[PDB]
Amino acid sequence: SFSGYLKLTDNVYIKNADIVEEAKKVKPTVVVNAANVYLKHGGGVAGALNKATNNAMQVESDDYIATNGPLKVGGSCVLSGHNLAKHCLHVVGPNVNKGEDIQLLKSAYENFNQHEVLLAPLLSAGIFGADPIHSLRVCVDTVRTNVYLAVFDKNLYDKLVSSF
Ligand SMILES: CC(C)[C@H](CO)Nc1ncnc2[nH]ccc12
Repeated sequence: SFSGYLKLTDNVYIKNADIVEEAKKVKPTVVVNAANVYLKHGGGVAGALNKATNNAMQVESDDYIATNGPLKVGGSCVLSGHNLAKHCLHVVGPNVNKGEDIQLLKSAYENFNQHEVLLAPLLSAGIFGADPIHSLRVCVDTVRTNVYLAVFDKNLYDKLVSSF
């Protein structure tokens, strides 16, 4: 079902696309959200995915937090994918702008190994403040399952590919 991706490794693929638009087109088994520990989906990938669900992702997430408490940085939970995917894997990468340990980025990507194929963004990059070139390297060196990476910014996509 994935189309137009550039192969980077045996198991990692990349495309210049909004992950929301790719999810609407493909309806993958799993879409990854770039979540925070409170599952407050305000902006970046999380705010865009939640808006595409008409806020249903946020209502589900608030019930999850009321029952279970916050996630750990480096942790994840599986919730519904609503109209975008069968499931959403909410993964918390460290937020560099909040001073979180960047070594937790490898722990964050290890969550992907529980799923055979995923549509995903680069964890900890974008509004989370980490270097996206570093995030792509940790992804390729950590994830063993099949990952389709969507990168919205064209200038960044070209830099990620040309420096790989
Ligand atoms: C995470 C970051 C490197 C990347 C830079 O374009 N942001 C995104 N990538 C893919 N789909 C997106 N929708 C909303 C944001 C967003």
